[PDB]
Amino acid sequence: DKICLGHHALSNGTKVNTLTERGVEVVNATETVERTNIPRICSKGKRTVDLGQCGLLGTITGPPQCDQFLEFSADLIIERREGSDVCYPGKFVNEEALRQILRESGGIDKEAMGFTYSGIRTNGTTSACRRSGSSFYAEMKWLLSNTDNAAFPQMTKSYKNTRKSPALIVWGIHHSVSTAEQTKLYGSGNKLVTVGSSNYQQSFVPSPGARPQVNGLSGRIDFHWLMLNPNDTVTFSFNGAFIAPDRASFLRGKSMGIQSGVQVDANCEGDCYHSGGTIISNLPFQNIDSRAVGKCPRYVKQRSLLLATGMKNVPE
Amino acid sequence: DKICLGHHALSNGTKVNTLTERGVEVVNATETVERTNIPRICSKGKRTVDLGQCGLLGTITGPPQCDQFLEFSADLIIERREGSDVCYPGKFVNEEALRQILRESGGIDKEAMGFTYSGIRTNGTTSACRRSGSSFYAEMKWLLSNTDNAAFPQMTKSYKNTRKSPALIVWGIHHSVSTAEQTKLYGSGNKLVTVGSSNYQQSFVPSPGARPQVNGLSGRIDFHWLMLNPNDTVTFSFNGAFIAPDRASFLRGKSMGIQSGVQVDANCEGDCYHSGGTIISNLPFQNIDSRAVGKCPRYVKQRSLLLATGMKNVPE
Amino acid sequence: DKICLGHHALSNGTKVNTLTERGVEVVNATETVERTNIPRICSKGKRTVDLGQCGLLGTITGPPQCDQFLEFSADLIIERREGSDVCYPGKFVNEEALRQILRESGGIDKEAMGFTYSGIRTNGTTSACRRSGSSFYAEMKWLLSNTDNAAFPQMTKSYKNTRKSPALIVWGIHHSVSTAEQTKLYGSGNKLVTVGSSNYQQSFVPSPGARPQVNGLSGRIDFHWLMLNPNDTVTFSFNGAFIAPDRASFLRGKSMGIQSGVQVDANCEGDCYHSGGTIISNLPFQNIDSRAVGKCPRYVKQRSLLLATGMKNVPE
Amino acid sequence: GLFGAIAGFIENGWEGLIDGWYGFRHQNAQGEGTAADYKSTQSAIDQITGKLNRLIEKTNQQFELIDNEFNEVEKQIGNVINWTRDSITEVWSYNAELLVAMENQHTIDLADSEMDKLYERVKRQLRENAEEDGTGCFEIFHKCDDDCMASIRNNTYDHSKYREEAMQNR
Amino acid sequence: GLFGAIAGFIENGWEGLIDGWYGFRHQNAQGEGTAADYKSTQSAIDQITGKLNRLIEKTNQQFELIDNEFNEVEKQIGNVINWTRDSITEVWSYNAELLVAMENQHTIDLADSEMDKLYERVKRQLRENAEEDGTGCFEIFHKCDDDCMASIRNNTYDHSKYREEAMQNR
Amino acid sequence: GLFGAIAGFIENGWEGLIDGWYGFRHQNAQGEGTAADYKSTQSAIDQITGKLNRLIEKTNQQFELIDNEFNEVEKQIGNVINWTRDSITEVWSYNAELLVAMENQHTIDLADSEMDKLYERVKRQLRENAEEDGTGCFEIFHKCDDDCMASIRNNTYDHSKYREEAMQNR
Ligand SMILES: CC(=O)N[C@@H]1[C@@H](O)[C@H](O[C@@H]2O[C@H](CO)[C@H](O)[C@H](O[C@]3(C(=O)O)C[C@H](O)[C@@H](NC(C)=O)[C@H]([C@H](O)[C@H](O)CO)O3)[C@H]2O)[C@@H](CO)O[C@H]1O
Ligand SMILES: CC(=O)N[C@@H]1[C@@H](O)[C@H](O[C@@H]2O[C@H](CO)[C@H](O)[C@H](O[C@]3(C(=O)O)C[C@H](O)[C@@H](NC(C)=O)[C@H]([C@H](O)[C@H](O)CO)O3)[C@H]2O)[C@@H](CO)O[C@H]1O
Ligand SMILES: CC(=O)N[C@@H]1[C@@H](O)[C@H](O[C@@H]2O[C@H](CO)[C@H](O)[C@H](O[C@]3(C(=O)O)C[C@H](O)[C@@H](NC(C)=O)[C@H]([C@H](O)[C@H](O)CO)O3)[C@H]2O)[C@@H](CO)O[C@H]1O
Ligand SMILES: *[C@@H]1O[C@H](CO)[C@@H](O[C@@H]2O[C@H](CO)[C@@H](O)[C@H](O)[C@H]2NC(C)=O)[C@H](O)[C@H]1NC(C)=O
Ligand SMILES: *[C@@H]1O[C@H](CO)[C@@H](O[C@@H]2O[C@H](CO)[C@@H](O)[C@H](O)[C@H]2NC(C)=O)[C@H](O)[C@H]1NC(C)=O
Ligand SMILES: *[C@@H]1O[C@H](CO)[C@@H](O[C@@H]2O[C@H](CO)[C@@H](O)[C@H](O)[C@H]2NC(C)=O)[C@H](O)[C@H]1NC(C)=O
Ligand SMILES: *[C@@H]1O[C@H](CO)[C@@H](O)[C@H](O)[C@H]1NC(C)=O
Ligand SMILES: *[C@@H]1O[C@H](CO)[C@@H](O)[C@H](O)[C@H]1NC(C)=O
Ligand SMILES: *[C@@H]1O[C@H](CO)[C@@H](O)[C@H](O)[C@H]1NC(C)=O
Ligand SMILES: *[C@@H]1O[C@H](CO)[C@@H](O)[C@H](O)[C@H]1NC(C)=O
Ligand SMILES: *[C@@H]1O[C@H](CO)[C@@H](O)[C@H](O)[C@H]1NC(C)=O
Ligand SMILES: *[C@@H]1O[C@H](CO)[C@@H](O)[C@H](O)[C@H]1NC(C)=O
Ligand SMILES: *[C@@H]1O[C@H](CO)[C@@H](O)[C@H](O)[C@H]1NC(C)=O
Ligand SMILES: *[C@@H]1O[C@H](CO)[C@@H](O)[C@H](O)[C@H]1NC(C)=O
Ligand SMILES: *[C@@H]1O[C@H](CO)[C@@H](O)[C@H](O)[C@H]1NC(C)=O
Ligand SMILES: *[C@@H]1O[C@H](CO)[C@@H](O)[C@H](O)[C@H]1NC(C)=O
Ligand SMILES: *[C@@H]1O[C@H](CO)[C@@H](O)[C@H](O)[C@H]1NC(C)=O
Ligand SMILES: *[C@@H]1O[C@H](CO)[C@@H](O)[C@H](O)[C@H]1NC(C)=O
Repeated sequence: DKICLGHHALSNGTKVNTLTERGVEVVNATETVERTNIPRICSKGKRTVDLGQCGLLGTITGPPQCDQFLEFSADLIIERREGSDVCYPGKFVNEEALRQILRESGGIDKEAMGFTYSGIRTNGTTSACRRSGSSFYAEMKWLLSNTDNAAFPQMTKSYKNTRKSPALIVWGIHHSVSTAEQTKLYGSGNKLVTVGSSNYQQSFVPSPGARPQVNGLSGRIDFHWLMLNPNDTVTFSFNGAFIAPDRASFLRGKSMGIQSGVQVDANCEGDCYHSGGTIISNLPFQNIDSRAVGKCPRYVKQRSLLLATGMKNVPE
Repeated sequence: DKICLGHHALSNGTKVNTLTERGVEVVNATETVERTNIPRICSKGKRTVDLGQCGLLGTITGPPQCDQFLEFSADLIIERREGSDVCYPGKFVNEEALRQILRESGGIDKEAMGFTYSGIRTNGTTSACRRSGSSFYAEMKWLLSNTDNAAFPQMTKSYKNTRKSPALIVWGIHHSVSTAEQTKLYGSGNKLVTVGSSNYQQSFVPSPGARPQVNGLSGRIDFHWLMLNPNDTVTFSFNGAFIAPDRASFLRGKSMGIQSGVQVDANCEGDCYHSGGTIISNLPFQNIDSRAVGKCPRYVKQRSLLLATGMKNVPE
Repeated sequence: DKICLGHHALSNGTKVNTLTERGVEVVNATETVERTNIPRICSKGKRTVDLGQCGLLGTITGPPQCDQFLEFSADLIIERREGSDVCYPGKFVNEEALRQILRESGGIDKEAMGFTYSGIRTNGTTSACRRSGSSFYAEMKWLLSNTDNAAFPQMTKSYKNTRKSPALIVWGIHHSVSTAEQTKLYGSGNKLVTVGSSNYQQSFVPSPGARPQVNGLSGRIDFHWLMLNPNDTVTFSFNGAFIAPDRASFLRGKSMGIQSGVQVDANCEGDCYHSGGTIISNLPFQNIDSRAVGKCPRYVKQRSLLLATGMKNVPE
Repeated sequence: GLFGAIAGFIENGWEGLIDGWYGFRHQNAQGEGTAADYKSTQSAIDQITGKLNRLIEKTNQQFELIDNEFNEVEKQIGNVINWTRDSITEVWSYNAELLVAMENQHTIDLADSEMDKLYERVKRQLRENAEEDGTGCFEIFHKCDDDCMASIRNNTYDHSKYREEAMQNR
Repeated sequence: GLFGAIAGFIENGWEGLIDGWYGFRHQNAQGEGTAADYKSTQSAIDQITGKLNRLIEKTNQQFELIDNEFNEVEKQIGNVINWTRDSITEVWSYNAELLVAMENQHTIDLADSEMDKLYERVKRQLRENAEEDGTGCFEIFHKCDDDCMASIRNNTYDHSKYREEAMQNR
Repeated sequence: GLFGAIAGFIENGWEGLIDGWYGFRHQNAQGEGTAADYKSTQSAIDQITGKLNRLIEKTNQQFELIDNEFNEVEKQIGNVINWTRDSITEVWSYNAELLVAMENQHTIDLADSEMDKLYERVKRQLRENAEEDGTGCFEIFHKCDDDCMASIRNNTYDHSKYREEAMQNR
């Protein structure tokens, strides 16, 4: 007598939201917000450099913890909490700009400045910088006066960038513990260091005085930098208190830089990283970490957003 | 013979826009963009501090207008146009960063530095800073030489933050009217002040010279600051021209900071504020002020966007 | 016997994307992403100033290449790659902020400072700044000592802004080639320049030393600036090494500023510009240049997004 | 709308119908009468109020000041901030315009749809006892008094009861 | 589309129909003929052109330069700017993709819908004088000449005129 | 949904139907039987999986760090960055919520639509040999055995074969 039409159903369905309604039950649904973290840096197939105790900015100056990173090469650069940029207490002027440059550099290649010195000492070391006895930043030279209290002769040194890419140049200003200890090292009088590239003009007068003991030492070194263009020249006029660059750094290509406290893992591949590991997902959204970097799903505040993949569930 | 089906209608409807059409008339519609402002700061149920003549940065240093705000506590902090951060002419280095810190501090709690002085004067005042006769910033000490033209002995003072949260430290550099008046106050020679915390290195040499008369005075005071971490120490090496912190500030918790020229009102509650008062609305959008702060509807350029809540109106 | 209903179709249709499907063919479709560039700056009906060899910041100081731009007026300002802000080697402190101000100024109007000098020279020139023989920045005055090695008397000069709008003030600090050549020009001793407006406090000590030869010259001039409010006064206390403003600049109204390397064209009108020319389109999106300025379609990464304007194409 | 009922084969609405959104206007030996269909009205109202509750919502995201109306911030950082805020304004202004247009299109199609669902329900009730006029009316071929009309409105109408007489009047 | 007419129970379109979007192709004693329905065509065209005007619009929001192509800005502020611009690009690229897909789905359903509305209009005109084939055709049971076909197309067709003869030919 | 079939004139679904999304449940002299319609099921599945592929997609836009978790950046620039990121979060959180709601509404209407298309296909096959119950069932007026039911499901059913006998049983 009759033929009936109908559709499939479950007794119990999956709740979703629509334009009109909260929590309507459908036959099937799928998650659109990723919550699964891999607690590891997934670096399969990527030239990876884990800096460990070496600070990223330390790769340009060369404290002992960074001796194996002076000319590194990488697609992925991992900074660690224990990493330190310095041996002898100090810090970088404009530090985070330089980090951002180095994170995406693809690593660094180093080259001799060609500076030659006459009338001054050039081998100043310290107990903070340890390589079987006292040492100093590998890429730098602590310039001094020939003898104690002696005059530091006003000096001019120049470096032309003869290569096709920008040269990262770094120099340091030493701030000694006393007004006396500045005079001991570089002689009396107020000392002046100046720097000039086509698109750069700045000057540096020191400031002796007592800072608290870091690494057992109350002295500080300021570090500065500029990017010297192809064919441009940079001149260092200095009367003392100067940490001279021995080498110049050039950037190799491209890379991605991350900060993390989890282990490296060459068994999983991923392009979305945060400090707690890797987000591996094809979902368009993620609720794991808003500061995730690389190629990531978009961060959203919602924990979950289910997308209906079936009809409305209408049980008997 | 017959039964008819139909729907309700008005002679005149409400115009709305669709994907296909501008100004289609529907039976009913509702507004989605808020335009109603309450011309008052609606602070019902909120610990509120209206700074009036006190500038927010003045709560850390303590000019007379800020004497009742030295240890305030708040969920909501209201800056006023008439507010001034200073008594003796001067300004803060990195002022807006510090304001942003103080706006969300939840107020401040003050504690003694413990600095003790020998060989110098410590009670320097002025006519600009008035508390029944001459005075000075309550939280600061104007350090001087014992007598006119006398040498200011190179000095070292240290403060460790022994507490669980960052300590806001503030000090000032005085720039006197003449090269003479600098020598009168702190003796001859070029004076140097230095500062050093784990993540901080900076130096300060003064600059005497004539500035225009503000508050009847041509002198200026620079104010500086850093956030000293738990267990870290900060050292002040100074040879003169120094305004010394007597107390250290600690942040209480959380707050919201606003700028406004309208009255406070404890009869209405609201979480969305701008300088002309409060936006109270559950609508998702607002066209009142793009710089509204707190928890606000999204600012949009459109004055009005009506959302249909009825069928298309089809009159007879 | 029968009457049939149907719809139109082509044998071959236009592929589009939907929520459900990639590349469904429809009867007709239209492009929503603009790709057509006009390789010209379309300036029909707009007061336009093409700076050519004149740098934008040079309009305030007045090197020879900017002599015809000292009081310009414009809706549209075009910077060129060959443009230079300087004649005598130097650069501006906070340069890009000042550019952004000048780009939307609507041009500038100049007015005499009223500075009068006694006890010093005031006509210092150079070979870099050429106007039939040696010259100097038109709006500036190179202040000197009356004779070689002579003392530069500590000096105070003041300017009140008596007008209804902010006054852009500019001054320069000269950094001579030697420590000797500083003493030759302005006498011995360390020189200090200070500046003070209601919302401004800064100081300037020079730094002699050898910089590389630019324009055949190893000397530099630093340029500085502040915006002086209506009725506020600015005071210049200086002991030497000073390039004094002769005139003050005021902003005329409104403008739009662009950078470009293509020709101006008064035959086409447009409001969306980039360095390769003009985007003329009513489409909501563009894939030409993400840094396009003016009133532009939104930049998107997609090359093309076709919008269906016909039914689904179903051929026989 | 998409379902061709409202402003479609029903030529216009009834301004007399204040009782609900949709309804019946019968005609017979006992005269004309009008009444609202609760079920259809309620299905449209509920769907529409559910839209409203979705959009009337509390953004619990707090934002703070990053610039200053009394003491202008440094010009460079000030222009980055303004550019960013203007960019965000552009995004929300777009979102709000599209949201409301998209929602309004759907509301109109949805109301049109409920009218169609009601119309088709009645067609099925009056299986072979009625024929379709075309203006949104059903010409009933058997005698249907006020009592009989209420049976249709309340879903109790029995087609097999009046079949033969309506069938013959074809 | 959602209404099952275009690429549904109508098997395909007519490449011969250059006169409008929709139309009639009759068959009778006097032979075959084809003609466009203006009303349906116009309702689809107007709705679609109204979409276009909505999207072809003038963003009167001006944006200025915040960085420099000739003199690179300070690297830190430069990276904040680039990050912000890239974030905004991501938002608009998404918006444009969704807008066009959402609009295209609706356009296709809307054209499908108008075809259905026209189909159902004709069913109602030919109340009991015709039956439904299933391929988008109406088999007419009385004799309907070219004159009679034009009456259907122009909405003047009288069902009660030809009823009994078509009714008997059942 | 908008088409009034699922959770409409079909009162509920069949938990017994594990073979496909839609189907037929016949009743006759030889007894009850149930079978899935492939075509309708496949049209819904394909449309839905095409939605999925659209949303499961690779954002090939790389973003870098602009702040520092180990060495806090300068507070002012830090607050601009946080404000900007929070603003962007607000935008995507909104986009994701609207996207999923809009998509879910459409999925439900689309499944409802396919059910309706199938229902109407069968109505047209059984031209005058059946009448419309109202609950989603067709009362067939001629004798239709299991063989005959398969003819309807497989689209081979000939209405003119059984016409007169069903016509007379009216
Ligand atoms: C810790 C304590 O009880 N008292 C400190 C005392 O240690 C400190 O003297 C410094 O002590 C450190 C190690 O604790 C070094 O021995 C310093 O000597 C060196 C150094 O190793 O850094 C020797 C080095 O050859 C010198 N090199 C050069 C190029 O000059 C350096 C250098 O002069 C300084 O680092 C410059 O600041 O010093 C030694 O200075 C004293 C210092 O005031 O303070 C006690 O409280
Ligand atoms: C206004 C006028 O006609 N002529 C000014 C003249 O006033 C000005 O001298 C200053 O005048 C102000 C009030 O107008 C004060 O009297 C200043 O004296 C004090 C002060 O109150 O600030 C006294 C105070 O005890 C001093 N304290 C210390 C710790 O030194 C201070 C202090 O020296 C200065 O503030 C440092 O800059 O001064 C008084 O200086 C003169 C000054 O050149 O200029 C006329 O044009
Ligand atoms: C290039 C070379 O072979 N040797 C340089 C030598 O040229 C250079 O001297 C400078 O040379 C330039 C042109 O090459 C000018 O002649 C400089 O003279 C002037 C100037 O024109 O700038 C003259 C001018 O009247 C002076 N004006 C004032 C107000 O003082 C200026 C001014 O003193 C300086 O610009 C300040 O820095 O100089 C001339 O100095 C020498 C300089 O050390 O170096 C050789 O290597
Ligand atoms: C950023 O935008 C603000 C407005 O949102 C600008 O400040 C306004 O400036 C105009 C004209 O200069 C004044 O009429 C208003 O009083 C100002 N409004 C506010 C709220 O401050 C500000 O100038 C812009 N920033 C920069 C650097 O140009
Ligand atoms: C921000 O992005 C711009 C591009 O939008 C970068 O500038 C480009 O840099 C590449 C390679 O270094 C050059 O090939 C182009 O000539 C540049 N284009 C433009 C328009 O300037 C810029 O380097 C980025 N900023 C930072 C700080 O990295
Ligand atoms: C910007 O936001 C970050 C978080 O995204 C803030 O850093 C956090 O600060 C809280 C409380 O101070 C700590 O519990 C977390 O450890 C921090 N998280 C990270 C990832 O750093 C940061 O303080 C904000 N910036 C400013 C200037 O306030
Ligand atoms: C239905 O109810 C039971 C309750 O235990 C639950 O386990 C099951 O997962 C539910 N079904 C679905 C599809 O969510
Ligand atoms: C339901 O959807 C999920 C996605 O989470 C999918 O893995 C699965 O294939 C679907 N289930 C069935 C029974 O089709
Ligand atoms: C450093 O170099 C100088 C040579 O100028 C030498 O006299 C001095 O002894 C050296 N010091 C050490 C530790 O080698
Ligand atoms: C730098 O100069 C060399 C010639 O010495 C030339 O080959 C090269 O192209 C120049 N580079 C630039 C950027 O001008
Ligand atoms: C219709 O017209 C009158 C004109 O005065 C107006 O007052 C009334 O508000 C209108 N109705 C609606 C619903 O807008
Ligand atoms: C029409 O909508 C408004 C929202 O503005 C609402 O307040 C009111 O209840 C509605 N009017 C009627 C008559 O239902
Ligand atoms: C300030 O303190 C010193 C003590 O060192 C004292 O000699 C001087 O008189 C004091 N001045 C005032 C106004 O109390
Ligand atoms: C600071 O040192 C004290 C011990 O003196 C310790 O209790 C506390 O945990 C330390 N805080 C940090 C942050 O290391
Ligand atoms: C269909 O095919 C031909 C192949 O040459 C092509 O030229 C034509 O443009 C196509 N039609 C459409 C509407 O794209
Ligand atoms: C098809 O759309 C295009 C838009 O690109 C338009 O110019 C044209 O008028 C349309 N073509 C026809 C034949 O209607
Ligand atoms: C510059 O001015 C002074 C007047 O003080 C004069 O002695 C000197 O000769 C002038 N130089 C030139 C080139 O005119
Ligand atoms: C500046 O002062 C003059 C009176 O000298 C006055 O007319 C003007 O309004 C003042 N401007 C401001 C901004 O106070």
